[PDB]
Amino acid sequence: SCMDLDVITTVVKIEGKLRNETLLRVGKGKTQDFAEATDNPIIKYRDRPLIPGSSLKGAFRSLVESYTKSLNDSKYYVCDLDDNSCVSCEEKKEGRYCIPCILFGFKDLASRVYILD
RNA sequence: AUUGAAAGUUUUUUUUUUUUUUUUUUUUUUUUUUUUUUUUUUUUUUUU
Repeated sequence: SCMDLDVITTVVKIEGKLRNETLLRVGKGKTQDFAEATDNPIIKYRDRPLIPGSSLKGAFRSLVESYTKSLNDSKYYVCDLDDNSCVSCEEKKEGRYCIPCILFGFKDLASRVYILD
């Protein structure tokens, strides 16, 4: 049973500073949406450039999916995002689990790892 | 001193989950640092 969000045993908070190595370009969801800058401007929170939490979550989920598929284990699988027939874990008689579904949630299950901006 | 009255429509329930504004796009193509100007003029290898 992977739906244990009702009972919270432990909570860990990771606080740090992210420093870009190369020329980091913000997602710029403001596609052809100028606010106070030239051409298409990167998104920012009150004139302060902001890395979207959704972007980091998507990149992390892609990395986790790649890792899980590289595991090549029957017990652990990844289901397509558009599929609505996927389930997080199966308690059929030892069971199957979805690591990205466990971490960042699915339609059937909410996330367990929250990522801030 | 209404036939005659005194009662809260109240408790209880998070509008929540799934989703990277993403891929592609070499600030390059052309243009001789050349061009007119004499390292020239003056001076006895020489006297008591």
